[PDB]
Amino acid sequence: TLLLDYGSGGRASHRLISDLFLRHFDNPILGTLNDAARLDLTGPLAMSTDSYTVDPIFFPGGDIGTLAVHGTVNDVSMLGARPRYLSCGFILEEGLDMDILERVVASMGKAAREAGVFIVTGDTKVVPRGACDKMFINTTGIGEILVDPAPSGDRARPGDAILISGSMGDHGLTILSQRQGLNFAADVCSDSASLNRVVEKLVLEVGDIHVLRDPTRGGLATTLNEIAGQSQAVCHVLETAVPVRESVRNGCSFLGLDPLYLANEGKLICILPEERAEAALAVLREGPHGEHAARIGSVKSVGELGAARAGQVVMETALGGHRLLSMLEQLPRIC
Amino acid sequence: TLLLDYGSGGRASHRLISDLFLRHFDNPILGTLNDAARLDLTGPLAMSTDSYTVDPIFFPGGDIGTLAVHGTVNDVSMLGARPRYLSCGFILEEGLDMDILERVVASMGKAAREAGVFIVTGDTKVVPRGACDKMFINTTGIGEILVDPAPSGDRARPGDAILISGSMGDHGLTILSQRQGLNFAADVCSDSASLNRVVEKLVLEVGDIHVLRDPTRGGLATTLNEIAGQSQAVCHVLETAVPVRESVRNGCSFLGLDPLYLANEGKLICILPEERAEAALAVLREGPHGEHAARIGSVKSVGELGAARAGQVVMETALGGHRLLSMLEQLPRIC
Ligand SMILES: Nc1ncnc2c1ncn2[C@@H]1O[C@H](COP(=O)(O)OP(=O)(O)OP(=O)(O)O)[C@@H](O)[C@H]1O
Ligand SMILES: Nc1ncnc2c1ncn2[C@@H]1O[C@H](COP(=O)(O)OP(=O)(O)OP(=O)(O)O)[C@@H](O)[C@H]1O
Ligand SMILES: [Mg+2]
Ligand SMILES: [Mg+2]
Ligand SMILES: [Mg+2]
Ligand SMILES: [Mg+2]
Repeated sequence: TLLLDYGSGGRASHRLISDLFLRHFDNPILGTLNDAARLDLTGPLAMSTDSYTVDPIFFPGGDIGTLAVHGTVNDVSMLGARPRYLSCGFILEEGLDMDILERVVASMGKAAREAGVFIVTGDTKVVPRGACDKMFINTTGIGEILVDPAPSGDRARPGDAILISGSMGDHGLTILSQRQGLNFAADVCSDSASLNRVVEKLVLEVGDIHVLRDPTRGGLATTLNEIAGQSQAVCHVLETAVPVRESVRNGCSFLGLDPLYLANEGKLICILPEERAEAALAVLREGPHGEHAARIGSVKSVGELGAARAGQVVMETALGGHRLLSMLEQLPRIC
Repeated sequence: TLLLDYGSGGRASHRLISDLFLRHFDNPILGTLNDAARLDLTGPLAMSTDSYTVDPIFFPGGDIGTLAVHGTVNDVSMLGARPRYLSCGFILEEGLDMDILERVVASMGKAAREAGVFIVTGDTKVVPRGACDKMFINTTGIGEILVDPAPSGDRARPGDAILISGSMGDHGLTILSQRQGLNFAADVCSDSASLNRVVEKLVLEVGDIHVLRDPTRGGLATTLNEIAGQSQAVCHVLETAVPVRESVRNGCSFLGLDPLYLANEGKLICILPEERAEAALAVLREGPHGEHAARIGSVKSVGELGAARAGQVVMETALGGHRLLSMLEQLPRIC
């Protein structure tokens, strides 16, 4: 149903753009249909881009459209910014079921509305059969930075608490189990969700936020390694304090997966001084998936425990020992 | 050589990002390696996104990297803005020759430097063999609008001159002939080039620019139809005044192609009041490919010639008659 014609730039192209994309994204900035969108924005801005390649396109709790909006809304938010405007670049396979496209577009429209964001400008490329697997989406986000200094990977400092906003491993498990035709529990679905509202309240009401990051590819373990490395410190984490749903733990062990390295799509790590930790945690409890928000550890200077060097992540194990959480070695198209 | 590992988000991923992308894009905004780039920008902004799917990746006069930078720099420029900052989202096929990637990355770095632009933030997804054809790139551009009112597709008005910045059909012909192993002449190559500097001088020194657009997919004929439609006017064009290189004309007729509908990648249309037309043309002559900048026609009100309705494009033919230039019906992955 998606003919090559829709990517040629002619009459059918313009029809798809007006009748589908504009209809769902509905705003007068996009409606302009010019070579660029005109934006009125305040000053220090945050900009992020991500392409989305998730297989399958549809899964419990989300889809590629939901990922395309939430993930980019989230990345902009990690710099302590208020996301305002997104662009979307579709890459589509000739022959694609058109209802797949409309469902994905509908998901994006809905997600953007819920996040208080508009899709202001776009692109649509249709490639011949076989040139791509159904559909990829790139989204780029632009937002207004809310604080100075703003959160940054290099700002974790000794004595900081490390907070998590909810359960680990859910998204990664659900796509990997979907892809093998397995449903472990009703309990197991993607956590794809927008975190801009929790971040705004953290940054403006709690304050002094050092680091925000979303544990997507590589999971909690490789975002903690990134932060430890950028901040030249060591992250100490308590295994029992990292929330992982029983059903996720059980699904992960059945598939030989580690929930600490599986991509999440509706979660953040928040690092900040100890005296603000309790207030931040109170806020995280009210954010998406916040039933399971928790203090999971702390930041320490090199040689403080120790022997762990700058950039290392050490987990105190449930058995009373330790495990070094190093970066991976995999798990394709989980987002 | 491009292993799946480079898309997993682990140690090799971070190595590729630092050792290749950051090396070539070299700037302290990107160097931050955070979830978003921090940008200091003035006020009314222009934002555009485009994905690039050109096949083949390398061709006379450019490549996908050159297209990825120039095309997006150009689109931002069409709103009478100064492009400042780009993002890039790579989608890569497992197994890809790594020197292909480095050559493309090198091209992007070079193009961005020449345009006076920085690549500030990025993404890199690697998909399994067969999930995509080698490589796609999305780029998003952000720029500062230079004038109010700024150029817009809906601002062409009766009496306006229609100017072209150079020859038509070159890019489209070269990729289509490359793809069939044909070299028509040394004269025939992509025109992939950045137009931001010509646009800045047009907007600030000539002034009162009504419309700017780049005749990419669908070519000159379907951007004139877009503008005529958005402006609810009729574009009148003179066939003999539209520049098309002899070698391009000859290559197009040998392949059954129409140079007026073939994508260009280093060209713009400029529409503005008659009394500024000569000054604008003087500027266009000094811009990229400006040897062939020309007045090609004019904008007229409905019923002014006529009988052509709002949105129509009529070409006075070289033989002394007329041809309606309507939108297409194709030519895949020409960009
Ligand atoms: N998937 C989409 N979602 C939202 N808007 C879109 C989408 N695709 C295209 N558009 C909008 O449609 C208009 C035409 O876009 P188009 O991609 O044809 O312009 P262009 O980038 O100048 O041309 P080309 O991609 O052929 O070089 C633009 O205003 C663009 O923002
Ligand atoms: N192709 C690229 N060009 C320039 N910078 C890049 C590129 N790929 C990644 N980066 C940069 O590397 C850093 C890490 O990017 P990454 O994509 O891993 O972060 P993320 O988007 O938060 O995670 P994910 O894509 O796994 O959800 C970011 O600062 C990003 O701007
Ligand atoms: Mg486009
Ligand atoms: Mg992130
Ligand atoms: Mg990314
Ligand atoms: Mg354009």
